[PDB]
Amino acid sequence: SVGIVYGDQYRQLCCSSPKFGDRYALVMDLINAYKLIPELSRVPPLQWDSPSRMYEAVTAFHSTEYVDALKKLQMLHCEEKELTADDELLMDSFSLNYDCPGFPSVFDYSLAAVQGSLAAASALICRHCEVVINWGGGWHHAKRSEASGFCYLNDIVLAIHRLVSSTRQTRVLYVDLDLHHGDGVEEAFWYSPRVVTFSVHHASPGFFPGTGTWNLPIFLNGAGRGRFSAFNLPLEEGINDLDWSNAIGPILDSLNIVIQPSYVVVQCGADCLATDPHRIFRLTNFYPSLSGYLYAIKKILSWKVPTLILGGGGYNFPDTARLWTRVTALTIEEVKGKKMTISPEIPEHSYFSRYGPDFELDIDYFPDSIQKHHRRILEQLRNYADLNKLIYDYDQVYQLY
Ligand SMILES: Cc1ccc(C(=O)NO)cc1NCc1ccccc1
Ligand SMILES: [K+]
Ligand SMILES: [K+]
Ligand SMILES: [Zn+2]
Repeated sequence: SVGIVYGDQYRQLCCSSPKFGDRYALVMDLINAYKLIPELSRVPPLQWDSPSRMYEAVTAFHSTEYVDALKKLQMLHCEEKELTADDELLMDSFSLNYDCPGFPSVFDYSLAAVQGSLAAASALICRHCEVVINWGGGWHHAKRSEASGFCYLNDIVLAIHRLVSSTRQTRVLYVDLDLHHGDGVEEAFWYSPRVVTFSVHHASPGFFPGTGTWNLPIFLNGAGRGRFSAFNLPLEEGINDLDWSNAIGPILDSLNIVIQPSYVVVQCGADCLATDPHRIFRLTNFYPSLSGYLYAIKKILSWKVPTLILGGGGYNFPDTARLWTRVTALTIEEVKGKKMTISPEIPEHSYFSRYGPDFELDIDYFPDSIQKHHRRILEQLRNYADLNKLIYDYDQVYQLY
């Protein structure tokens, strides 16, 4: 079974932010327009039996004072009057400003992604679904007591925490395909060997958030019993589908071989697309040159490990829907063994006119340092296996590269 998180109130809240607008409605309505909904099990977002239960769930990672401050920010933005000087200082102390401003539903919006991804984790734990999709989640930059990068609450960290705590041990592999380094998730599990994190991303001087690269400098990779358990691959601008695919393919396969995870969690932020306004990487959604995203998801799904697939960044809304619709169809095919035939032309539906002027499913695009990174990462995986007394065939993993 393949699940997907949605609901009427969930759709309203996911569409209530100034930054991401109606993106989630475009995504779900294109998936619906291509007749994929009957193939999928709807997973309802989690709701709680009291305010105390909600706080207990969110403060599994975030501090109570931060949660209090985020709730107060919503209240204040639901009244006409501006903040007092003391209220400005309070919000500033949690970085609730600049990139992460207040707006009238900021807390309900943020909490909704948590509700969706916690329900997705439970559906995997109870074996109701083999894979669950939540295009409303993936907010990987939020920290314990700090908003960052328009991420206010880290739904990813909370989902992973539910997975590892459900248990000769439970291990989670987190794979972050976003253009940006997944710093919040990496930091949350910096001391935990049972959650291995792996982010591929652009990094360069001054580019957000600044981490996930050399810090002569060296790569940090975890601490305490979590030493060697945070993996990173920073890539230069301009990379295309094939080179990005060859860059991460052998790493993914070797992480699966050595770690043998009980669950996989993928963040699939779409800001790597060639047509995203960042204009950094040159990936596509093409499906025969094969989309880097579809190559990676197909490989991860070939492992037959229960898998959570989340959204994230993506600032060209119709092209993000074009990508995530193909990811959704691919998941159905690999998991159910049931061919999905997607028309090359956008079907008529409520947002049809947003896909102009062409109305094609394909996005509108004309398509040595990596080897040193591979050597470094393979040594780190060996060190991780040594330290955690894991059994693995060094010859077979070396061949992968
Ligand atoms: C600052 C910033 C931080 C994080 C992200 C992001 O996608 N993180 O995954 C994205 C941005 N900015 C993207 C952007 C910039 C200008 C206009 C619209 C989007
Ligand atoms: K990433
Ligand atoms: K870790
Ligand atoms: Zn991003």
